[PDB]
Amino acid sequence: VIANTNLVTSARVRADL
Amino acid sequence: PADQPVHNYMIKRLDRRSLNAAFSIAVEALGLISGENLDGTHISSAMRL
Repeated sequence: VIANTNLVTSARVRADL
Repeated sequence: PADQPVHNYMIKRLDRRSLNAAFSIAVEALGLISGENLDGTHISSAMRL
């Protein structure tokens, strides 16, 4: 996200493990 | 004896020229303008301005 200077103060795949 | 009202006739030619000027635009800033992929926040960013 690109904010200006303003300020506050799944799936099931096949794999080997 | 009197005089008659004389007049003349002139034929002129149109000489043609043409001017030209040019600029460019940077490939990096091309899709930033017309690109409608930017959905929610980049449409009002600072670099777009």
